[PDB]
This record gives sequence, C-alpha cells and structure tokens, in this order.
Amino acid sequence: RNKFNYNTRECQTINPSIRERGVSTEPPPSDTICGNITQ
Amino acid sequence: EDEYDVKYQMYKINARGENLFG
Repeated sequence: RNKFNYNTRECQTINPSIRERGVSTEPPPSDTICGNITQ
Repeated sequence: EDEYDVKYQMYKINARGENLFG
C-alpha cells in the first residue's frame, strides 16, 4: 500500500525418516567334558 | 477479435506494470 508490495519466499530443511529396528546378541556356547588321568 | 485480443494483452501488461509501481 505504502511500502511496496512484499514478495513471498519459501525454504524447508531436510527431514530424515524415523525407523524402528531391533537386533539381538546371544550368549556364547560352552562345552563340558570329563576325562580321566592316565598312568 | 484478434485486434481487441492483442489490445487486451497490452492492457494486461499495462496493469502489471501499474500494479508493480503502485
């Protein structure tokens, strides 16, 4: 009107996506033997 | 038709400049 007409603008940022992923470890295995003593 | 059409488009860019300068 008195200040001349303004000018529209646009800006947007980069929005990464949210993912839900779940993984597992495991208890390592073990061995259990029995032996006798030789002569 | 063509005559008043080109007149109309001239009038259009006229209005563009006039609204630019307020």
